[PDB]
Amino acid sequence: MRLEKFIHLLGERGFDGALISPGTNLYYLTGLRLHEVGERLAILAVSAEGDYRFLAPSLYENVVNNFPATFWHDGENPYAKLREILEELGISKGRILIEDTMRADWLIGIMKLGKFTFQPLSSLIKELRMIKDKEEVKMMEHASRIADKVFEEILTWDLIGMKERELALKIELLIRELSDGIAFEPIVASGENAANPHHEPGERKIRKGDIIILDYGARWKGYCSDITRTIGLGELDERLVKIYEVVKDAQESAFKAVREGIKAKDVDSRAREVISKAGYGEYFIHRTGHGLGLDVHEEPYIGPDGEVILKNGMTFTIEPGIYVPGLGGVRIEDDIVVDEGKGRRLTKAERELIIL
Amino acid sequence: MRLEKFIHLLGERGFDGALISPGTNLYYLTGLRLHEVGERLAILAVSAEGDYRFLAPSLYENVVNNFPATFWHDGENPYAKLREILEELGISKGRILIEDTMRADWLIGIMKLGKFTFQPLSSLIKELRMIKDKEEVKMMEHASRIADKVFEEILTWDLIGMKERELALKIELLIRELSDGIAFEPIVASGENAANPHHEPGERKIRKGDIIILDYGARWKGYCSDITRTIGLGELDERLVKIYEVVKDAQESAFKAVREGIKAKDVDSRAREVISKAGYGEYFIHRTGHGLGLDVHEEPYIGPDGEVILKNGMTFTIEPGIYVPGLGGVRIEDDIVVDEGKGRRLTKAERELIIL
Ligand SMILES: [Co+2]
Ligand SMILES: [Co+2]
Ligand SMILES: [Co+2]
Ligand SMILES: [Co+2]
Repeated sequence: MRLEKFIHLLGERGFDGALISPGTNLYYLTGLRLHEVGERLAILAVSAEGDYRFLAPSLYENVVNNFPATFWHDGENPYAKLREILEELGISKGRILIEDTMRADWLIGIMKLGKFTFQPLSSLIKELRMIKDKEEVKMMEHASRIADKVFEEILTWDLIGMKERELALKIELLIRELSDGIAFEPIVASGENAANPHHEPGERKIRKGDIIILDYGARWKGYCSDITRTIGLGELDERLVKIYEVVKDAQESAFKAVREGIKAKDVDSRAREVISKAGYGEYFIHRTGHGLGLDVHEEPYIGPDGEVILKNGMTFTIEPGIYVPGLGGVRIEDDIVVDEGKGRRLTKAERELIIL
Repeated sequence: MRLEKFIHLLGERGFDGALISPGTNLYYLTGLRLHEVGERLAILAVSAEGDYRFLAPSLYENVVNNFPATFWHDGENPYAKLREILEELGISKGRILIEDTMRADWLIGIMKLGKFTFQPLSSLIKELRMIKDKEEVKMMEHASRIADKVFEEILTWDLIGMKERELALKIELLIRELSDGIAFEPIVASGENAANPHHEPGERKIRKGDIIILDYGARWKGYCSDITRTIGLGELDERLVKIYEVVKDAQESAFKAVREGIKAKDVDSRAREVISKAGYGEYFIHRTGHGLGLDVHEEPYIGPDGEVILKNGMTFTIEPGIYVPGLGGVRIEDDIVVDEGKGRRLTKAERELIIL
């Protein structure tokens, strides 16, 4: 049904076709999934008329099921074969949508097969992927359920002495155990390192007294979860305990505001104001949230620049944070789904400050 | 030195400039490494005139040290700022090289900043990276020794009943313990799965009478190792025991032929002929090898179509293999450097058939 909706939407927006290399969008529209495609040209070509063909390396004739295809064997010019395909479908010229993540070398090669006008596929597909259907929500529900479970397990561990990279690897192995895989490289940021929202787990040793930001996500049948919890080891510096309660308040506040009809930026503003009123406005160095589904980061964005009007089915995160250089940081993130016109938490893990 | 040789090459070869997104090429040239850049425009613009600038999101500010950079903040149009940069370096039009792995959406945006003709960066940079300098060989040397340590370690584990996926995981973890990380996902193909060169480790349990292909690699300061060894658990089918002797002699032959001044395909022909004369010509479905360095796969390619004239400093693999359906397969792979006009094994793990 999706591929057909996409096709109708293609015409409604004036595009003649689309070229979609493997990845989340391809999967979304067809269920097709190729293992490590790398350099080998693999492309779903779609016409606004209704026809479509998937060009792929002979090596994938098994995974493609019976999806209309045309294979190319090594020694052949994938680009020439694509050109023929573009002709049969009648799109060897015109405005063509291009998968956002496709390799530049493939696009360069595609540029020689005809005279086209290009635009990123996301500019149009986001309209469909932003509103999750019932099954997609169920899948995200389980991914979030697993993220909750992983958190519970982490708390039974003895963190002291562990190095960030080490804790992150344990989290990662657990996620790979409980799910289809990590949604992204887990992030463990301890002590003063928690002050960097984009910290990359390293050699720092976790010690008593350290605040720790735990950020990770699982994947279930392709759908992602993305959670973040901040815990403390022993007694935390008093300045960080105060900060925590503030972020907690901001996150719950932003969540309650979630309603069908409000702009994404208003949700961000609702968490933003709580943090400003407490005097930490300058330390909240990022958007309040981002959407998720087949990817960790997708529409709609929950920042001061989010223009999307929330609607039932949309899924995104709420994770305001406060980062103080030389001291640390705190972030509390939940995956939220707009349901029955109201915000509903997909992740249930403990929100109160936990001191191991 | 590298960047200046690249700039010199840009001019000699006819190009006006290059735009390089994060990845191995950006690293080779500048030592710059950006963790999970995702969708944030990060580009190194380089003019043939010697001028260069690095546009990166403000979050990588400290990681880029003293490199000439212009940073942008979430909420701005980094494409607008790239335009200004192309303006001052004098490359808002002309023949530009594009990082092969750059996202299509970035390229598409770049396309709106001027009239260009593009060509993949690798077509030119491959001329530099193919010739490894002393330190690069040193790094790969450590990477290869770590691949050998891993082999020795594998021989002490009890493999009976262990699933392929499980052994692959252990190899992965040991490699991550001993080095900077895996070069690619370890491969374990047991029994008849050893017949498929592209086999992906599954749930099949390793049992006696099984031959097992072990294919994995390590990373050391960015440089890769890629080794392959085939072992046997208990007593194997006599056919396989001889198929192994052919591969061994074949592998050693191609290694002996490695000399400065010979065409790549000739090293391949050498291993290839030893196998044909033994009668298994049709069960050797791939190139004898490929070059490696910052990436697992790079120039020169050691196959029937290999046109490169081997010179000192080149690093590639010699890994011929025999794959017979319903029976199994065997591959022995070493990483080789052309040193003093002769071939030299970087990987030295035991090549004789070992039975556990
Ligand atoms: Co997170
Ligand atoms: Co997140
Ligand atoms: Co290999
Ligand atoms: Co290998």
